[PDB]
Amino acid sequence: MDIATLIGLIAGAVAIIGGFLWEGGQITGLFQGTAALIVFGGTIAAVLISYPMHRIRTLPAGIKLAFKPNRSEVNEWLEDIVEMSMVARREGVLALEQKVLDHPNIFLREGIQLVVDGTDQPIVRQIMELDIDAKEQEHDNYAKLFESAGSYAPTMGIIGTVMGLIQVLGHLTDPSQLGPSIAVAFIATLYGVASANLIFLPIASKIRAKSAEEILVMEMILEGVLSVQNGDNALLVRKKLNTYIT
Amino acid sequence: MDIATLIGLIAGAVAIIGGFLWEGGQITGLFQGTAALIVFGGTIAAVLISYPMHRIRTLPAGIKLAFKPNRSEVNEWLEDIVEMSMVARREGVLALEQKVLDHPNIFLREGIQLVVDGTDQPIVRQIMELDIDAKEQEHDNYAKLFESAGSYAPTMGIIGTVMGLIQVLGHLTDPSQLGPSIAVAFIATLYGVASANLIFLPIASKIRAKSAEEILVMEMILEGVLSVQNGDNALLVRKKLNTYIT
Amino acid sequence: MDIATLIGLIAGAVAIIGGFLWEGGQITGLFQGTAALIVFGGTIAAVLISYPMHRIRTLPAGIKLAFKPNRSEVNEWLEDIVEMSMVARREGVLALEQKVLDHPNIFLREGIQLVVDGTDQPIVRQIMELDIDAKEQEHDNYAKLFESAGSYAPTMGIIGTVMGLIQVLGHLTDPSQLGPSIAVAFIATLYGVASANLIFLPIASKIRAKSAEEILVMEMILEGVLSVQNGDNALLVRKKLNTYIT
Amino acid sequence: MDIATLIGLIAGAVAIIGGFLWEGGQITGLFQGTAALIVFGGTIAAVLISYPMHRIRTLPAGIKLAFKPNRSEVNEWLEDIVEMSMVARREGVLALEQKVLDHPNIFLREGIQLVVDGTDQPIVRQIMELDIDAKEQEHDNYAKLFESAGSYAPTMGIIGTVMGLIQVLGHLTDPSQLGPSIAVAFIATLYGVASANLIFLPIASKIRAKSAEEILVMEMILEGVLSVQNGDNALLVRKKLNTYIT
Amino acid sequence: GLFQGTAALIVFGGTIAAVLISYPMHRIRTLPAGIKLAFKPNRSEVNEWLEDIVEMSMVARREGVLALEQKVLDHPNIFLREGIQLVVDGTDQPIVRQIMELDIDAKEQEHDNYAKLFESAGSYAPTMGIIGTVMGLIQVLGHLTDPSQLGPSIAVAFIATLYGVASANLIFLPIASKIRAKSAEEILVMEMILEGVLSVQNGDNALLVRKKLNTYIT
Amino acid sequence: DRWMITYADLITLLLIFFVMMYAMSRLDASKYEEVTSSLQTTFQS
Amino acid sequence: PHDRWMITYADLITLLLIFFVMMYAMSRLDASKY
Ligand SMILES: CCCCCCCCCCC(CCCCCCCCCC)(CO[C@@H]1O[C@H](CO)[C@@H](O[C@H]2O[C@H](CO)[C@@H](O)[C@H](O)[C@H]2O)[C@H](O)[C@@H]1O)CO[C@@H]1O[C@H](CO)[C@@H](O[C@H]2O[C@H](CO)[C@@H](O)[C@H](O)[C@H]2O)[C@H](O)[C@H]1O
Repeated sequence: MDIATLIGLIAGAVAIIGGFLWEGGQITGLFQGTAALIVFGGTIAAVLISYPMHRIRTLPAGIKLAFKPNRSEVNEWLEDIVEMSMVARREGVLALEQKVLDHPNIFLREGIQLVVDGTDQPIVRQIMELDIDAKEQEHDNYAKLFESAGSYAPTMGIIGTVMGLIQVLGHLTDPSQLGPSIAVAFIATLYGVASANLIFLPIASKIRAKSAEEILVMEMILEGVLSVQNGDNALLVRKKLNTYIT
Repeated sequence: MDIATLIGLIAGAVAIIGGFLWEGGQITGLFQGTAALIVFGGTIAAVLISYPMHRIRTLPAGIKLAFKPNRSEVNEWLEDIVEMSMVARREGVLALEQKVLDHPNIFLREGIQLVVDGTDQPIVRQIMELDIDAKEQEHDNYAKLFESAGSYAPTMGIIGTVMGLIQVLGHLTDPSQLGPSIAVAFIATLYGVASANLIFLPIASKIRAKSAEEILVMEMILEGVLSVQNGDNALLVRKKLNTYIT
Repeated sequence: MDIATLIGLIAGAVAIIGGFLWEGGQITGLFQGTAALIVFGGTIAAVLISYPMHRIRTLPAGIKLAFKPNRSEVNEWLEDIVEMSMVARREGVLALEQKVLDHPNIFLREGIQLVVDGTDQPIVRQIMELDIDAKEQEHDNYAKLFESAGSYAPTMGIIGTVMGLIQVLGHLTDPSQLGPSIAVAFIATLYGVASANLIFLPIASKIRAKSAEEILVMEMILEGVLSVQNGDNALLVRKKLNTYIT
Repeated sequence: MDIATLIGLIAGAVAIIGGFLWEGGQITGLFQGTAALIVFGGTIAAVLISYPMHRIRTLPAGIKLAFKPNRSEVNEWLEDIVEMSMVARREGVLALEQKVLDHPNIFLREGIQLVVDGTDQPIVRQIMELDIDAKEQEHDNYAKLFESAGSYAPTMGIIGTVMGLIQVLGHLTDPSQLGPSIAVAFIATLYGVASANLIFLPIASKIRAKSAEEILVMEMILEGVLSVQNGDNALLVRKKLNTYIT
Repeated sequence: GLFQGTAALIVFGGTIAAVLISYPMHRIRTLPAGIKLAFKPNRSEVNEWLEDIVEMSMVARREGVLALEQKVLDHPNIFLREGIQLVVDGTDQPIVRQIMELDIDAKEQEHDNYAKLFESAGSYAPTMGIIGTVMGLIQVLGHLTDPSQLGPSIAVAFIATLYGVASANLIFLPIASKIRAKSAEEILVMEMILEGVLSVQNGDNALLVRKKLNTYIT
Repeated sequence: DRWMITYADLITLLLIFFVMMYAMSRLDASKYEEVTSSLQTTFQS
Repeated sequence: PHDRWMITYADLITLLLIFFVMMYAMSRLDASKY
């Protein structure tokens, strides 16, 4: 897991549970079976109706993009593109093929393959930008599942509470327990709001943050391959690519 | 009709009804005549007032799009367009005309007809894009009916609470009348939120998801036809069109 | 510290605290520990889950931009560009290399270096604009942390309230002393809405305002460097650059 | 004070106060010290935190633009440029200097000076357009202060309402002191909504209307100056420039 | 629940006040014409009298347009009549398009300005409804002696909210929408006249004028 | 979205109303009049 | 969304209102039988 998510979950549990215990309570009074089944079951139902089945199989991959550690290999590639620049300058474009064959980055490998095949500069720009646009769209689709789960969850909490209160309207005759009865009913709304705000919308926001980092790295590889095709000098190549790395 | 919707409806029914029955409800307790008539009758009335009658006939077509099974044909059309591009490199354009004369995809057929007629490349783009935006507008109009039904249904819940509040302020002669009167407030609220959130807004969301898939197939066919007009070699065509598929 | 922020915080405290006290409440009624822990602890948790760790370390820098005293040096630079331009015209471009070595503005220094190295005008514009775009993106990322904190804080106020109502309605056996109990629950909503609106969304707004001012200084050094390359007469350069300054 | 604003304020006061007095009331009721301090104090705090101090000094100048009378001289200049067009025809462009030697409009005076110096058409266009963009940006910044105050003012009202609900629940145990506290809720709503939608959000709209009138006058002086450089015959100039006047 | 006097004087009075503060008086005096365009006959005749313009295409080039100026004295429309005077000797292709094209932009801006008054009125009116309701509830806070009025008195206060929401949605936003939609139709008729004037310079093919003009008609 | 921030405010006003109506109903005629009159002074004349 | 809190707040307030409007109604009814 990401260290920020681990510390965030620790802080979140201490805030909510510690707050409840400080005003006075038991944690066993904050757990309900039926409220969990209505809120989570209802959210899951609304998401499954909302999306085709193939999207839901992407949901596993969505969490892997969010919680993955930051490998941060961008710097390594910035060097390589600079080095390819120097090879292209002395040796000619055929040497770029032999340099690139076994590079662990596919997008870079394909970009260089288009330049060694001698394609004209607007065409290599067009094909590589279509790959970037496809990755932008893919990551947005993962995030949208979690954003939509976060918008149904609070309303499912309301359905939960109103179902609780309908049962209580059958026991209004006993005034002593009406009060404790209403409290148990409210538990569902606490789940609806709390799950949306802590779990669902944070996972969506973290997906969108990590997508933006990865798209920058792709755009650098795009300016890198167009720069080596233009035949810029190594100092100018380094200066352009440096604008991307933070 | 469709698998993700079917599992969603099963999960939704089990969550809401199972939650109520686990804490000792009876299913007849959720049904109320006047609450049903205000929320469902009022939603139907609001849609019929707000939209011209021909739009309501599109509602059948909207559901037909939403629960259309997954179609694999994009792979086949990629192969077709690559084969056609290979013929365009080797052969006279007349071979395209005779090959595509009886092709099942109308949009692709018309694009090729325009390239055989030798029509100007920006005009070919323009007329194809006018058909794409016409199809996008048709699907958006279906979705908007369901989004409006999702807005009206909660407001009919508010009207239900107002009717409940009027009865309880107006008329009591013994406290027993309390429960049978305030019942209308709660049950109308439940139908408003539950119908909007599970039925209406999911069907809207699924229409928009399926529309986006169909528009991507049209965009791929457009880029295929423009590649054939430019005269690109088959391997490069294969790469571009493949970016659209995932 | 910045004087408009300081007077704004004094006015904010007087509005909320003075507004409460003037009708005969108490600071001891207003200041609630458990409500503070659930709203602030919950906001911190949601932001930590929402962002990677490296972005949270940018928070220090974000506040430093928001409260930067505006000791404007923009006017000082306009002189530097104008005098540099007339040196370039009379002496030849080599003189700029001797002159612009100690200069504290790195963006201007690199602009001049690109012109000295004889690079083409569209390339100079491209590289300089990439550095402007990088700084615009950096300042947007700072603002987004505060905008997201301001979104979560009100919802944490709802969690603190509903948890408060769970405790009170739970230990109620009859309708006595309920009013004071329920009142304290609403204090958590008050901290959520009041902190978001005065502290969080203003600091977001101020970061975006001061970003825009800094980008205009860079855009001027862009027209300064391009006019130095063109070799316009000093009066014309002074005219253009003045359009940027207020 | 423009005539429209004076009649608008008279209509506003007569509608609201006349409505209240007619149905029965006393005007001393609609002043609530605490409500004023929450709504106006809070709005002042939020705006001061949001903007650097130099912007707030511009706020006076924003009102001066909103309420200046329409002593439009656009018609005067539509003659001036056309004249100068004739003088350029039957005399050298050098003569233009004496005709524009002194003019109330700086924009016109300078524009012609750049044509007298003999500067090229795309550069004279660019310098003139930079002055227009600077004027548009200045007027937008005035409007933004008023729009922002209009945004915070209703949200300060809801903070005041929550403070009202807290205080009224506090007095349930001894219901004998709720007279003042009951109002602070209602009157804080009234100040929030009324100030936003009668004072702030209008004055924003008037600033944007009057900026658009001034920008159109500058766009005319630009088209006039370029026509004077081109040396068009007077009838063509008069036709074009007139299209700007309404 | 009819014409509550106080509600009307607070929803309509307040909407009028907000609009008068919002716009300079010269804009407010254009309200008359805004209504005229919003409620006016279909008047698609020009679209069908395109044949009148196309009659000109062959005839204008068939013999000298020297009689054309007197010939087009009749007003098919001013833009058309004015355009012919320019299309007469004295205009290069770019300039004649530019002067005529500018007229089109000026008319588009004029119609948008009418619509914006109604859009803004429909934005202030619903909020003023709220001001009316809150003043109603304040007046009920005064007279709290009786226990039956606690019902009807709250109901009448809410009538002020309805007069807002209802006025905004039915009166104001439809008048805005119908102004802007018919402006877009009238702009197309302009574009028709522009293609007529450009084709009058370009040649003398009656059927060819038909082809170009037909594209603009839809 | 102005409606939400208003329909939130307006609904809160109604709750404040009834919280007051409930509390007064738990009081006798004497203290009822003092409060009922006291208010009746500021918002009528 | 910025204003996502108001959706839940308007739901909670509404439930609270129903509770007092139900109590108020009971208080009058009890006072009538007393
Ligand atoms: C945040 C909201 C949650 C709060 C919790 C909810 C309610 C909290 C308690 C309020 C409340 C129940 C609610 C009733 C409807 C509201 C339902 C709301 C829930 C909706 C989902 C209980 O309140 C009771 O009544 C009085 C209220 O103060 C009070 O009377 C005393 O103290 C006074 C002090 O000034 C003082 O004058 C004096 O010493 C007493 O007069 C009692 O001590 C108190 O126990 C209302 O009271 C009602 O009293 C009725 C007569 O008993 C009772 O009628 C039923 O039972 C009768 C004999 O059993 C039987 O003869 C009736 O035939 C039967 O019909 C009602 O059922 C109800 O109980």
